[PDB]
Amino acid sequence: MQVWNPIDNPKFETLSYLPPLTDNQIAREIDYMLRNKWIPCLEFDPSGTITTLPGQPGYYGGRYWTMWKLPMFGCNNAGYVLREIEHCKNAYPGCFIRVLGFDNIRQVQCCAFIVHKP
Amino acid sequence: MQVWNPIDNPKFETLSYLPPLTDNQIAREIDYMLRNKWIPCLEFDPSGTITTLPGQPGYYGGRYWTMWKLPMFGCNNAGYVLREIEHCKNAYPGCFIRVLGFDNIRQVQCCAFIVHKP
Amino acid sequence: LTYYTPDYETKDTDILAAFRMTPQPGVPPEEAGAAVAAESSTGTWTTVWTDGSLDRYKGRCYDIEPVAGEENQYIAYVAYPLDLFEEGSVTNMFTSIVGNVFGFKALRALRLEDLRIPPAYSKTFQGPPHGIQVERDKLNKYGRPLLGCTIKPKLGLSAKNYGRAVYECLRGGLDFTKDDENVNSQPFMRWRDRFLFVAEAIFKSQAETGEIKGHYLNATAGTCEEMMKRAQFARELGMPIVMHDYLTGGFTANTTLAHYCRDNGLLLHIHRAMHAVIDRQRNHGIHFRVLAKALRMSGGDHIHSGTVVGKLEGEREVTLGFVDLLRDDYIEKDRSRGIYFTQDWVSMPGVLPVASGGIHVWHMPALTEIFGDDSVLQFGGGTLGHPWGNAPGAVANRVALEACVQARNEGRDLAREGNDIIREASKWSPELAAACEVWKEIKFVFETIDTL
Amino acid sequence: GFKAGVKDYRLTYYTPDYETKDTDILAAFRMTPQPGVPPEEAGAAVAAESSTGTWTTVWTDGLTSLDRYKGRCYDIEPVAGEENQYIAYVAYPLDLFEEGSVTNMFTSIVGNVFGFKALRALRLEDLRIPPAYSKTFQGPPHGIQVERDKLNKYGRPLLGCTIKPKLGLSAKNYGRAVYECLRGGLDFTKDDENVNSQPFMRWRDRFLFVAEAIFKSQAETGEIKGHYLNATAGTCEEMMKRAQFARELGMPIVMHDYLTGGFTANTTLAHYCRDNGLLLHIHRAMHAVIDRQRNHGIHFRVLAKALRMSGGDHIHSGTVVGKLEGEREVTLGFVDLLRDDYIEKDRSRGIYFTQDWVSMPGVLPVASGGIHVWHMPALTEIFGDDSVLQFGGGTLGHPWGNAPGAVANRVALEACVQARNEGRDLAREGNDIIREASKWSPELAAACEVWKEIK
Ligand SMILES: O=C(O)[C@@](O)(COP(=O)(O)O)[C@H](O)[C@H](O)COP(=O)(O)O
Ligand SMILES: [Mg+2]
Repeated sequence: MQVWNPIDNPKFETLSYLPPLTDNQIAREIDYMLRNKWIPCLEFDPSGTITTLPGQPGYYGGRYWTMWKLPMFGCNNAGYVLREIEHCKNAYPGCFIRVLGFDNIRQVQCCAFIVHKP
Repeated sequence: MQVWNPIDNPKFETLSYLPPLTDNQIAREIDYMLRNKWIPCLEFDPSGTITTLPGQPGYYGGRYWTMWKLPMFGCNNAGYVLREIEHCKNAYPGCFIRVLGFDNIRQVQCCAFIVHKP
Repeated sequence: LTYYTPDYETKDTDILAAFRMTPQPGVPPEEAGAAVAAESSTGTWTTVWTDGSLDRYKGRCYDIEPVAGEENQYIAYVAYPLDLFEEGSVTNMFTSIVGNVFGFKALRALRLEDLRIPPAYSKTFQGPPHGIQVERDKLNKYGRPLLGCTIKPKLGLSAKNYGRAVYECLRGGLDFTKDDENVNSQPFMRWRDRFLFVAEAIFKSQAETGEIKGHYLNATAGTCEEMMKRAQFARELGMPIVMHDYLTGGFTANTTLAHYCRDNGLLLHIHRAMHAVIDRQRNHGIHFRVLAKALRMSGGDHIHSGTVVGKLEGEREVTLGFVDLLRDDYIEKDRSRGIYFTQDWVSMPGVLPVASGGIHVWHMPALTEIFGDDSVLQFGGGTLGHPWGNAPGAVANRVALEACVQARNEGRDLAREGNDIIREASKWSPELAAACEVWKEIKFVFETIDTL
Repeated sequence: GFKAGVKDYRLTYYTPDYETKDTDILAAFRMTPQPGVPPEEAGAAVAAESSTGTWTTVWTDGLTSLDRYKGRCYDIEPVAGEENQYIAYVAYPLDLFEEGSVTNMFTSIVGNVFGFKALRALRLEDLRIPPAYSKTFQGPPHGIQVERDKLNKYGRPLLGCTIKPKLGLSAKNYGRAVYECLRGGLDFTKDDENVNSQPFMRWRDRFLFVAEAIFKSQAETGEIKGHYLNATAGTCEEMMKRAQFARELGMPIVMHDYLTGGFTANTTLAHYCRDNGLLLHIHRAMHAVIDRQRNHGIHFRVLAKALRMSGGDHIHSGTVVGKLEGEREVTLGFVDLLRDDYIEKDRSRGIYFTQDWVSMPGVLPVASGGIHVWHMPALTEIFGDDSVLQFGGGTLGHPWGNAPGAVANRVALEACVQARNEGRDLAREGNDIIREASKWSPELAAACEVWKEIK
């Protein structure tokens, strides 16, 4: 038997256990998102710590990030999204970057994953 | 569109969004203060952090500073105030410095701004 | 001729029901339909007792159909006025509709199938405490189904040992953990120590990985005072979720708890125990979809819906219909899935379904297809029966799900190409390889007794 | 020590030779398995998925010591006549249950075993409760002797009536009828299970009018009278409020529904009634959905034993005169299970285990559903003078009104009791004694005409 390493092994939610993602994989989900008519958006932040409170159920700190510009309403091609990512990477090179999606009929997000690490 | 930098961008209340102030601008408000018969005073402190308490509304930490000497009662010229600032700057070169004003009829301050940074 | 009005124009504030009946030999059908309506309301077809307005307080039959394929089987429809029910009480409704019609001798069997609740009666209930969107926003988890596990053995383990297993299981990659339904307070382990040890394990596990974790704490008790005492402690410690059994406990107690949970911001998980005593035979009892509707009205966040490939009974089409009834907002009539009436929920939140009962890795592609990414999957023996341990077992379960989700997104099939997906993934996961070799030929196939 | 994989159940859960202890709980189901599985595996599977067992071998079991927390099948008997039916017997250690909770006991025995894909039907028949698990319960609030002392009525069965098809009535009309019936000569008066609080009648004013009628009816006759008030509700705060108001008005009895309301609320109400000095009447609704079919469900004699431990004073039991020989033996047996203190084993009456109750009070049975004057000697001779007889349309159907309707029943009951206390046989004479009493009572006449003789 082998032992799972407990020291310095952070995880970042969805698609963090599968092998690293490539640019082809990246520009494959953006298309799946577009085929179902959803609005993309980008977010950035320099830390990922989680904080709690003494006696308040359902309260956690560190859930909100910072929005890049504005949701890309009326976007029908993927290329544009990839260019905007390179702009964000050039702007702040010491932060995490995330990609989101939005459904206005049930008012809820649909996916999220990380594309850059410090 | 452009994005407002969220990293390492502190602000110091009034007149912190306008371009940096010059000595002419400085010796222009001191006169406006004197024309309305108000009393000047100076304050210094080495930090600007704000601290709260668990469940006490209206309580914050870090609001009081240290008074230089005593309020300048019976002052009718600006020059004197500017000399006192240079003395304070020479004394403690690693602290912030603020300028205040006072109204004895309504018992309340009237203005405040920063003139030196570490 | 009286309790059978074959033209009545059903109003929009009435409650409708549909029974299937098995009359004795000789009894004419249109005669038994009229007896069910009266025996469920006043109990007469004459006016010898009225003259005291009646009529405005009686149910009436308005349609009859024959069941195709069976020579002795019929469907009866009955309408009930609105003023017969008390607002905000499921106990009353159940007592008034079903409480005497199942002993009628002139019949041999009876089964209730469906009910239509008008919007003028649904607005007097509170409903689920939070719903679906609010819970996802609170937990900050999007894009994939959630995972969980139950602890075993049931009965026998101490409190320190119980907590040592939660940590190793939680540190491996799962999201939730649960107590067995028969664990309340026993001589070998009392509740107030189990709560503390579980809380410590949860905090230690959360500090490590960097994601939000939780565990369902059981709150069933023998008296209302004890049940309410066991929830204030959970509120004090800051735990996010609790659990309750609603069929052996009661509807009165479930409603009191739902109110408390809405007031104090907790999440409620429901377990369906003893339900198989009522809905397994196809000619006597009450179907499960009625109980699901009743629970959605009473209040809850999760509910067990059953699998279709495990150790317990369950059919596909029937399940696909009631799951839609549980989650959606507007449902159309469809007799090919067991839906008899059109339902409107006038903006009432939904309920998450849960699947559990003898399942392993070689069952992921199917589950992921029957249920979307709006469910929870549980695995008890599939994690604690891994040749290595609990952490290695949890990692193998998460990798399979991630691979299936990626394959679905890339635009590949899942019913035709499923075994391949699992194999290509074991080529780079030393933990998934071990599990696949242990459970290769373990399936469950028997004849269904509740076909349709 | 650990070997990952799947095995059979008959390898650890079938103990053909086990000697049961005196602190164990025993059960008895009848089963009918699917084609393919031998009977032994089936029995073993039930015991496993009801005590401590899964389907694929876990490692956390080598640190708890089983053989001390496991259930065991120790006998299987075939059923004559049927081709695929057998009776199984399982034993349960005492340390598996929580003290004073009926909910826990049920969640374990009947919980997730009636829905396995390897069976076709199941049915629970009987249970044996050790005298060390029963001493942790409270039982009925008062019992039989204490209630009779409180009411001051000896020697004869009690009488009652129910407000039949008469809904949509205002509160005042309800109180008038209640007063008339009580002044007639009866003892108790019921309500209607489907009446809690509706737009045509709320509960507070109905309580007020009934309380007003009870005193004024009581003053003229000098006897203690009562009326059952329904307390079933949607939450636990409403039920407690109604019970508290009923106590405040000084009423002697309340009523609850325990199958559609739940066990937890019933236990809470029983505790309150014991604390504050009230009587509890129990009505059984929806029971026919469980205990009717012969090859699936739960028999009523188990629910009776559960109701006795949770707590209650009256319970419905049905009539036993339209049946026939062979039958009604089960009813006579499970009445004895409700009233007596020590019951021996008898297979002909449907008793599977010997039951001891170590000084627990009894419960009064109630009979009802379509009965008139001509049935009085039979009911007197079957049950004895330890029951309650409820009349429906046999009281409100009199051609002269409501008040004269009760006089006929009272006269007939007194005549039957007097005839029994003289040596005459109440089974053969029967129709003859009623006629003689009808001679000097005009109300018993004109009632012995609407309702004909037996045969
Ligand atoms: O107790 C059990 O058996 C389970 O924990 C499954 O355990 P394993 O997965 O370890 O077998 C679930 O409660 C059952 O699936 C309940 O069935 P349902 O969903 O029909 O209520
Ligand atoms: Mg379980």
